[PDB]
Order: sequence, then C-alpha cells, then structure tokens
Amino acid sequence: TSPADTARYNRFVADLFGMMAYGELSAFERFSADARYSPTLHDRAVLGRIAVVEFRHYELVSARLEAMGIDAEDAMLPFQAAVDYFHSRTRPADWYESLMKAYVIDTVSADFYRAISRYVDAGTRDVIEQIQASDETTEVLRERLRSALADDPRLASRLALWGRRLLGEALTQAQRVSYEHAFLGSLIAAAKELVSGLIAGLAEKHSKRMTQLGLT
Amino acid sequence: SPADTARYNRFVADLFGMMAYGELSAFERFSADARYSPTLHDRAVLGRIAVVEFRHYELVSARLEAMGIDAEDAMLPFQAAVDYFHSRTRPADWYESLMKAYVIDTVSADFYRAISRYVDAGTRDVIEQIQTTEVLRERLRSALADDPRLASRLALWGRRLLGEALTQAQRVSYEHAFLGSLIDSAAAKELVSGLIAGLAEKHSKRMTQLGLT
Repeated sequence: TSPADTARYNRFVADLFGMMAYGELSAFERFSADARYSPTLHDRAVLGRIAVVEFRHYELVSARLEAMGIDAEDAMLPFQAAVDYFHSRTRPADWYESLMKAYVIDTVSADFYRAISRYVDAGTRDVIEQIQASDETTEVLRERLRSALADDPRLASRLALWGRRLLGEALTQAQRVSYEHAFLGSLIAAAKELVSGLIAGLAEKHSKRMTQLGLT
Repeated sequence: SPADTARYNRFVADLFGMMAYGELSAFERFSADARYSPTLHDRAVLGRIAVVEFRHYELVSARLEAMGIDAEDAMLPFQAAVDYFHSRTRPADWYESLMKAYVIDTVSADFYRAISRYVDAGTRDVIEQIQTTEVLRERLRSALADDPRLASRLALWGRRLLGEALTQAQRVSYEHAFLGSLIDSAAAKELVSGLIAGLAEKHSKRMTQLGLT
C-alpha cells in the first residue's frame, strides 16, 4: 500500500460520509415536516425524535469530514440529486406512511452499516457504530406500526404496497449511485457485483421485516 | 397551604403546557422552512435552530412528567391558538423564515425574563435552561444592508407577526387564563396587559435596530 493508495481510500471514505451526511440531513427535514400530521398529540414527538437523532448524525458525520480536512458540502453534493429524487418518489400520503418510511429507512441503514463496517478501518467503523440505530429505537417505530395495523384492517394492504415502493425506489437509487458516482465497489466492474450482493442482502432483511408486520 | 400550592402548581402546569406546545410547534415550523435555504450550508442554519426547540420541548415535558402531569393534557388547551398563529404566519421565503425565528426567539426570551421573578425556584431553573440570537440578527442585518428592497417587505412581515401573536395572547386570556395569577382578577388582567404591551415595545425597538419601519 502506498501513500497514494491510502490517500485515495480516504477520499472514498469521504464519499461514504458525504452520502451519509446528506441522507441524514434530508431525513431530518422529511421526518420533522411529516411529524405535524400525526393523528394524536401524543404521537407528534414520535417522528420529531427520530428527526432530531438524524440531525445529530448529520452533525457528527459533517464534523468528521471537516476533521479529515474535507469540505462537508463538497463531499455531499454528488449525492444530492439521487437522495432528493428518492424522496420525491416516496412522498407519503399520510402519517402512517411517514412512520413506515422512517422505519424502513432506519432499518435498512442500520443493516447497511453493519455490512460495510467490515471493509473499513477501525476509526471509520467507530463513527459508524456511534450513528448506528439502537435495537430499542427501531422497536419503538415498529411497535407503533404494529399497533396501527392491529387497529385498522384497511391499513395493511396500503402499507404493504408502500413498503414495496420504498424498497424499489431505494434500490433504484442505490444502483444509480453505483453507476453514476462509485466509491462503494472500491471500498468493498467485478467489485460492482460484490456491491450487488450486499444490496440484495439488505433487500432480503427488509422483506423478513415486512412479513413480521403481517405485510406481503 | 397545600390548597394554594395545588392552585399555583396548576398554573405552573398551564405555563409549561404553553411553552412545550409552542416549542414543539416551533421545531416543526422552523424545520419546514428548509425549501427556502439559499445554499446547502444554510440548510444546517434553520435545522440547528429547530433542534434546539425540540430539546426545550423535551426538557419542559420532562418537568411536567416529574410533577405527575401528562404533557399532552397540559398542552392541549394551547393547541388551537398556537396552530392558528402559525397558519396565519407561514413564511414565503428564506428571509421571512429567519425573521419569524428571530422575532419569536427574542419576544419569548423577553417573556421569560418578565415572569422569572414571579415563579418558584424549580420553575425558574427550567426557564433559565430554556434561555444563537446574534447568529440570526447578523444574518438579517447583513441581508438588509445588501438589499434595501427587503426592508419594506420584512417590515410588513414583522408587523403581521406582531399582530397575529397579540391576537392569540388576547384570546388565550379569555379562553384559558393563568398568567394573571403567576404575576384580584381585575388588577391581574391589568398586569398581564402591561406585560404584553412591554413585549410589543421591545419588539418594535428591535425592528428599528434592524432598520425597519
């Protein structure tokens, strides 16, 4: 390994953090806006809480980028169109779809972090484990979803569709990002295929989770 | 007496209910103004402001919980008024958002300084933790220095904000009055009008300092 090899590896880690930071900022924006539409006053804080956690992650990743001597905004820019597009294609119709979107984005991101944690250094891994969603955090959203599905029979069929839509749109953008501006295959053409194996693993865990909400 | 204590605690509960709901609401509205951010760096600007609001809401709701009051119950009476104020003051651009954040943060800080002396120590401490303004002020001041057209428009926006707030303060005095107690239900109503009038005066001086009519 040469200083050039390491310098390059550090820049791909910067791409990863950049994508993350932008994902987190957007998720904060979306969840916070979505929170206003909650069916009860009791539920208002549900999405506001994950919104704040997301902004906290954004700030931690942003600071890491600066510490690496990298400009946060510059590192984020390349992923802005793809992240914005995904959200524009996953506009929730109501607060239950918002809740579901928060859950799906929370669980898939946590899976991804456990996946890529093996291919990065201990210091990058360290930042990822700080951001990584707790079991109990995710269970709070899951339980609120279960409860909603238990109370309304018309809900399941609509959220099952939505679940499938969220997966499709996130898979479409994952592939656009690996085509249009790749860093993942370099951290993981033949390397792009390893990236697909990771992506499919995420799809598979999402699907087990949908079944456990009694969704197809 | 344990009776007067109970009475006073119900009004401190009303105060925190209002504060918690306003802060929760501020969190949501300040964060929604993200479509206007001029740059990507500016997205973090309203975001941090909004997150501070949510943390205040959590601090105030925790206090209500420590008194054995459901936050929701305490907040409900102020929902209609606070929601109304916000629907009548939706910013149409970046600067109107900043201006609203600035006006709410400055007016509310004056409010806390006005009532602090009248509440117990445990309540004063919550308020004191609830008490970044120059960051907003210098954003606005530097914008108005480089764009004179903004002046007349933000001046109108400033007034609309003041008018819509005052109307709810007045409504909340008849609908669910608690403030006159914390500071004879005739002289109580007067003291609250003097308190409100003083918040308006400080607001108008702040508008002058920003160079607005």
